[PDB]
Amino acid sequence: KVFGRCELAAAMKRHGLDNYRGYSLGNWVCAAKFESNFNTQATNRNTDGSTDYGILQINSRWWCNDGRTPGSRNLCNIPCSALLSSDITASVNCAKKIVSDGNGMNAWVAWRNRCKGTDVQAWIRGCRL
Ligand SMILES: [Cl-]
Ligand SMILES: [Mn+2]
Ligand SMILES: [Mn+2]
Repeated sequence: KVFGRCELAAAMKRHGLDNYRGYSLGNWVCAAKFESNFNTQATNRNTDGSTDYGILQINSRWWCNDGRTPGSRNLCNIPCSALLSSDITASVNCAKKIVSDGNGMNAWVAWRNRCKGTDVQAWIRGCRL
């Protein structure tokens, strides 16, 4: 599923991401925009042989099992394919673990490089929330 901006904002709010670990909703929308272009089916292979999955591009070395990443830790205890669903619940639940891991949202390279320090409230402007 390719989400609209306000549609995703609303879904992320329903799932408890607004101000989760101090990160306002706009941060999460911005991260999703630049990680996946709001597409739940996005996948991208990394140089280390791992793959990133879904709307928040969650990595198979640490967080999910894709059956082809040796030494995967699977810390979210899910198949990576579950992160490609039109229902964002699994992605959100796993993202909550990731952002709690010590480095906050810096775990998402696109967030650090494209969202951090910007007017992230713009990403939810105009939305009925
Ligand atoms: Cl933080
Ligand atoms: Mn990425
Ligand atoms: Mn990545």
